[PDB]
Amino acid sequence: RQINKLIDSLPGVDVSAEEQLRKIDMLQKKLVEVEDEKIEAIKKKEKLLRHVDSLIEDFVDGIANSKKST
Amino acid sequence: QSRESLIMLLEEQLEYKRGEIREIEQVCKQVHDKLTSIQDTLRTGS
Amino acid sequence: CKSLISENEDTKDLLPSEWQDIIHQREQELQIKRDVLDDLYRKLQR
Repeated sequence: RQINKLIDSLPGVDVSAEEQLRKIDMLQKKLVEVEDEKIEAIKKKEKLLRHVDSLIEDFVDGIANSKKST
Repeated sequence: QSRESLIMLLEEQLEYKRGEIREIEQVCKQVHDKLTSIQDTLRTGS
Repeated sequence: CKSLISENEDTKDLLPSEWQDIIHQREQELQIKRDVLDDLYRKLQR
């Protein structure tokens, strides 16, 4: 009975390999778009990151020249 | 069975990269939420 | 009287523009803090 329950549980056991071929092809496609989307995601995250860095630098300069203003 | 091995490797790296991606937006969103909370806190202290 | 004056430095210090100078430095640091916090509020809202 483990033989029976393993032989029938093979995904693709009752699925013809050619629709696996299309599903795999479209999987690499949507993969291409998902790393693309990650490219825009990371570039705008870095953009906001160095906006934050610029405001950090401006605030630090303000602190420095304020506490040395007296 | 070579195609099946290709499939299984396919889903394992796909789910791994989805996990990495999702933790990336989770962490950046939590950092942004912390920044907004700090901004509100400093505005209240003004 | 003179003994009590002698042991306490604080009273002898108590015993006039410096206060105005301290007020000016406090208000200028307060206003620069307000300005930088306004800048942070404006920048972070994007």
